[PDB]
Amino acid sequence: FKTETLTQNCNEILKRRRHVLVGISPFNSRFSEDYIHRLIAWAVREFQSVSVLLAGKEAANLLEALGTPHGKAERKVRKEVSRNRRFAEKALEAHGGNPEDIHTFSDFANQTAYRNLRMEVEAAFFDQTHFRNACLEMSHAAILGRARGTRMDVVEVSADMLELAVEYVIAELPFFIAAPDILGVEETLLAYHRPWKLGEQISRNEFAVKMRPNQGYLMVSE
Repeated sequence: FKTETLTQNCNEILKRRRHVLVGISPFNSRFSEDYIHRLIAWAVREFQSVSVLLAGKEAANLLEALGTPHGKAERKVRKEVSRNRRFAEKALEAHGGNPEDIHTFSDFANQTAYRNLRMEVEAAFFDQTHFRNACLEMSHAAILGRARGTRMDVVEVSADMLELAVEYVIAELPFFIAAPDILGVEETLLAYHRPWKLGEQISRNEFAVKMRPNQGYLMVSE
């Protein structure tokens, strides 16, 4: 795996190799069982501690945006997240990591740190049109791949679909800006295979949202 970081501060965290938070979504086509094993093996080889972050309940909003009824969506999310969890448990075990170190982004709904971060992200979403637009672009990106990879037609992504999907973005973002606050680690890099444009904007202080100094984003590529 080749890696690229958001800023220079991200590079300092990377050099210490203390902890990586490996992101996995069952609704992104990158994440086969085989890839999850290769990715987690890499993470355990390269970092002192490895945790996994799975999609939370708000993944159902992505499926609903693409036409799945709510009840069916909840069931599909529970199923596929459980499947991903099992793959990650086996991969962590196989390589000397701890299969308990797996979380979804909705596991901390009642936790003070997560709630504080959610409030910060939501406040900016409602108050700042430029942040709202950046979030809507993330929500577009969260459904577009799936819309094209799993359908025969060319479905047009509507404003209504983005508004439904963006709950997913709001729910995950606390882990993109301050995962250590939530997980109780000294510092981390969130590792994922897509670039994250909004992260660069956040680090430049373009919004009423802050990238914590002990958080970085690590783009991984095979």
